[PDB]
Amino acid sequence: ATSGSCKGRCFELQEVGPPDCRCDNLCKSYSSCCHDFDELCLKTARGWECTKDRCGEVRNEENACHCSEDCLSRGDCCTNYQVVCKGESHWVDDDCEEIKVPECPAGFVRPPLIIFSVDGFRASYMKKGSKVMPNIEKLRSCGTHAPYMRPVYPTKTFPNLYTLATGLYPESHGIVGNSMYDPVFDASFHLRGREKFNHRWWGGQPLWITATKQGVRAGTFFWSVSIPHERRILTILQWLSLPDNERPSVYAFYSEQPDFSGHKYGPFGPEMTNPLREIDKTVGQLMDGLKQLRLHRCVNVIFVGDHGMEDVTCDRTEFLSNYLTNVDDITLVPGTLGRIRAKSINNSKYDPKTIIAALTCKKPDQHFKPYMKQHLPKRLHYANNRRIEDIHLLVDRRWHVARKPLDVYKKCFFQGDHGFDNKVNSMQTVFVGYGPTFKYRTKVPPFENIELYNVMCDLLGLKPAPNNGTHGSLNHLLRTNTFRPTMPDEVSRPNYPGIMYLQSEFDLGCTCDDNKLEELNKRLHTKGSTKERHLLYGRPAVLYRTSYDILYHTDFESGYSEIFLMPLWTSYTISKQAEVSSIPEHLTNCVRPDVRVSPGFSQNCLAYKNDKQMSYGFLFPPYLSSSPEAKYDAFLVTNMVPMYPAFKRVWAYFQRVLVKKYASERNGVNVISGPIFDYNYDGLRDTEDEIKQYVEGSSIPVPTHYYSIITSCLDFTQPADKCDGPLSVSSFILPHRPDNDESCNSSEDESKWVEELMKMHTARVRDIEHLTGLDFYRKTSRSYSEILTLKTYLHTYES
Ligand SMILES: *[C@@H]1O[C@H](CO)[C@@H](O[C@@H]2O[C@H](CO)[C@@H](O[C@@H]3O[C@H](CO[C@H]4O[C@H](CO)[C@@H](O)[C@H](O[C@H]5O[C@H](CO)[C@@H](O)[C@H](O)[C@@H]5O[C@H]5O[C@H](CO)[C@@H](O)[C@H](O)[C@@H]5O)[C@@H]4O)[C@@H](O)[C@H](O[C@H]4O[C@H](CO)[C@@H](O)[C@H](O)[C@@H]4O[C@H]4O[C@H](CO)[C@@H](O)[C@H](O)[C@@H]4O)[C@@H]3O)[C@H](O)[C@H]2NC(C)=O)[C@H](O)[C@H]1NC(C)=O
Ligand SMILES: O=C(c1cnc(N[C@H]2Cc3cc(Cl)cc(Cl)c3C2)nc1)N1CCC12COC2
Ligand SMILES: [Ca+2]
Ligand SMILES: [Ca+2]
Ligand SMILES: [K+]
Ligand code: NA
Ligand SMILES: [Zn+2]
Repeated sequence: ATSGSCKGRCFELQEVGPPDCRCDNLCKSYSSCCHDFDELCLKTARGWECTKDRCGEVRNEENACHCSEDCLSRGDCCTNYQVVCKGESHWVDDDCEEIKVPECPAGFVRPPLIIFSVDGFRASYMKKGSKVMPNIEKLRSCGTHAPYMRPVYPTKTFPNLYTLATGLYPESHGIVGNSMYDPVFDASFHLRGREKFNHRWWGGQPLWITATKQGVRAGTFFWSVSIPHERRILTILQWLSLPDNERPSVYAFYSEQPDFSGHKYGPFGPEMTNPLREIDKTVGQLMDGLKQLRLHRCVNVIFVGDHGMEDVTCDRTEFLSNYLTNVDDITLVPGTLGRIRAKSINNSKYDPKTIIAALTCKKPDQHFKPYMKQHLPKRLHYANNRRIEDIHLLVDRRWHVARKPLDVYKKCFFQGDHGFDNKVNSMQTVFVGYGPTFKYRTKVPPFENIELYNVMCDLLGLKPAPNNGTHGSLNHLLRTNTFRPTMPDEVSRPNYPGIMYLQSEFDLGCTCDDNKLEELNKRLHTKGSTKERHLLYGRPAVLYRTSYDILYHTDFESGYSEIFLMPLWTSYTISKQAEVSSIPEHLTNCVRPDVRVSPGFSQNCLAYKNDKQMSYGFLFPPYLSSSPEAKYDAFLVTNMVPMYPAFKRVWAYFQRVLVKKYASERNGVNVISGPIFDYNYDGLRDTEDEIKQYVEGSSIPVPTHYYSIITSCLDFTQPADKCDGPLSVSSFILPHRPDNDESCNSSEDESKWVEELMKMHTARVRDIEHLTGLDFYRKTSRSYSEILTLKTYLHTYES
């Protein structure tokens, strides 16, 4: 009913209720603007720049922007007014000067935040395009910057923007791709069209809602595509001239570039220079505009991207029609990832298992890998949403997957795309923070975009909604407004059992072929005399209610669960000088009762014998025993964990070859290893009643994954066990699978495939925390914020 008027309502902040016509920055996208929105709100006359001949003009309200004497008080000068007309310098030409305190006009309650978001802005543009982005380069060198910022998977636009807004993984906020089917709604979300505007898609609590609920006003973050960038900037600057009670504190600008051009020309196409220059000019308009309003040393500015851009061409397409015969029985969500479901829920013939097998290791250079979603690397956090299809294809960088060839030429055109694994270098994007609350001329390590919501909340004095950030992990970006987290309280205290059972009380079906001076010696070991060597950062805290025992040994310490009948964690240190040994022949099948732990709270060997699929391994490796006599400890029933034979090939190579390799490279390592149970693929520790698989005929639960946390000194001139300073960590969460179908070269020696598997399943310590309910690094000499940053670190193994 577009017969209302936008008079005095241009870019109004409260969108008004149909069937009244709209005047807000999204009205165009809903074809809902008042009849006079273009005439009143999208003025273009005379362009965007003051010229010497306009200086002091008589106000003409038709002009896009003003060069009249009254313009600063009206808040609608062209951004270069003071430069052209009052002998001022452009912001970019001014020296960098530290902003120690906010320098704001009277009536400003808090420094505003402006988020300048750029689509497709790959991390390496900051160096490669530096010659043509002076304004961006100044923000970067004068403020706080990371070398790169890691997006979420899939590295598509809307999943990443909404992660920036919420602090949530896509599985949690519900925007899991740029297209989706929700079976509960029976409804589809797409880029083109109207369903995507329905609020039921968008979960969690985005920043503008967090602000509004807590009494902080927000500019609307979404801009209709036809609103020119110059008008977006002028609109933000006009909002910043509103009266105190009406003026927002948080704003977002968005640019569709350089993504738009990158899809057409590739990430480094010669055509990409111009888009980067134009974005830089837009940054210059904002900063000049702020300087005119005396806000350039008041506002915090974030310059942030959603994802990068890779070289991708029509010819690098894999076709499912080359693998499946049944291609017409499937629906594929295609491109830089694949998602497969049945075309018809009425076809009881459709079988996921046969589709996976037809797609598994079928061609020698296959450029995609199929996964059941629960088997994807846990670091992707891409499974716990009904909108994510059970079958997933992880597509190699530089490739696409499509159903049939005709999908690719009845839809070559494009040279860039994005969407791949969020570890891929080409997908990485940018972060710069500039302002009073950010640090001065500071470089920070790369971090994940899920962390920024918390920081944006800190910048605005908001309490964040519950999210997947680790609040405090990015305190090192900030001068002020830091978040002083406290360590979580331990919920369960350990028991410390001594010797309480005789050997003959155990009827576990286990067998094992097994002085006065050093009788005392091994008593001391069982009492924890070496514990300072093997437990370097304190005992992990158990953050849930359970029954567990601390068990000391010469070579390792463990926290042994009476409920799960195995360790929650096993901690050991391997020095650079440590020697690897074999398992002696007489000890091959040795398993020994632990006289500290009751038979009723022990595993038993007969279950493993009876279970024809399931074998066992050990958490502390027998290969790394300090002495023949200490080795006996490694065969305790309390150190045993269930392992499929296929997995034991992985585990044995880790333990026998790789731990020593890491100790020699890193100058000793401390290893914490353990099981993980995540049968409902939610990324969170399972309770006992969630476990779907036990060792046959027993109560021994089968892990879904095995973790290790491998810590050393960041200054590798110091040994892991005498480190005075910051730590270095790498971790993994390996899937506990009955086959090695994930690894196409698994018929070869482990030296050819195991380490590449482990790299794909790299993890953060925080990922393991979620999955175990344990809290690590509780007793270090480091600040808690520093430890939070360490727990969020991901070792990516990119070149
Ligand atoms: C990343 O950070 C996020 C945020 O902190 C973490 O997610 C939280 O995890 C908690 C545990 O999984 C979860 O708590 C549950 O929430 C239920 C209430 O849910 C609604 O209310 C909140 C508050 O406003 C809201 O945010 C929720 O939003 C979800 O759902 C809507 C769709 O309806 C979406 O729009 C939105 O995108 C979001 O979806 C995501 O989460 C849901 C689960 O809530 C998933 O199913 C989706 O796939 C998607 O990931 C909701 O609108 C509450 O009812 C639960 O309480 C039950 O659960 C346990 C027992 O299981 C018990 O304590 C209770 O007694 C109760 O049991 C009864 O219900 C059971 C389940 O039906 C039933 O089986 C029993 O038999 C009983 O009847 C529970 O508290 C919290 O909602 C989410 N929040 C978000 C935003 O996702 C996430 O874990 C972090 N990730 C990692 C890896 O760390
Ligand atoms: O595509 C976009 C679009 C527009 N405006 C924006 N603005 C960004 C700025 C920002 C910053 C953060 Cl921190 C977080 C979020 Cl969610 C956002 C949204 N994004 C996309 N438009 C809206 C109409 C269409 C064309 O297809 C849909
Ligand atoms: Ca994008
Ligand atoms: Ca779980
Ligand atoms: K067996
Ligand atoms: Na294989
Ligand atoms: Zn794109």
